[PDB]
Amino acid sequence: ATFEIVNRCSYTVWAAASKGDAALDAGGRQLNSGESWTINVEPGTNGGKIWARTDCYFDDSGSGICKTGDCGGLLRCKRFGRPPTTLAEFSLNQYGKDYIDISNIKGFNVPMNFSPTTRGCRGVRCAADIVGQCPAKLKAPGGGCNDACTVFQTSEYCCTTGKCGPTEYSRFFKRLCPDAFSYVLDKPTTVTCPGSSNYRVTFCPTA
Repeated sequence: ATFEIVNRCSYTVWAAASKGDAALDAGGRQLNSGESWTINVEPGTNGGKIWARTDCYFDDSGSGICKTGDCGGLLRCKRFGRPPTTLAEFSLNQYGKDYIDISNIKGFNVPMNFSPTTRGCRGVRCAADIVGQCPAKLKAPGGGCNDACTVFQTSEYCCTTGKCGPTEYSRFFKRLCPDAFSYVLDKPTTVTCPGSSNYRVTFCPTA
């Protein structure tokens, strides 16, 4: 499957793509404002994610740091990134269909749109100014808006036992972005797409 990753933000981002225990394609790349990077994701990838990283430095070997979304200091991510990270999430070719969503369960850093480029389903978007409106207690000094699990580490926010409800913090994310997951047991906003669809992830879609 092809994923065209497009940075419409006015600032550089370092895109990242991983399924948690391995990179997808090269795993990451710099995207200046306006640039597009198309990756190939293997059919059947389950639990893949794409995100943006901000305020990064990398040396000639590809090792460094990012203020949001850092994946063990690598340009080419092999693992998931450090919150806060807006997440484009996907599982492909699961019994004939693909499944996509956007999630704020690990916080928000950069607005995004995640849409098919082929026929048969809708896209999803979380493009409100979550960082600007973030509750004071969730603001990440390094940048972005943390989720409550990251900040407070309680069973209620982290849904540790598989039982939890919405919270004042989850409702903030859900108010700003109804079409993204706001906590683990949120009413699902996952879209079913034809199996083997192709996609575009756009950072800062309204920019």
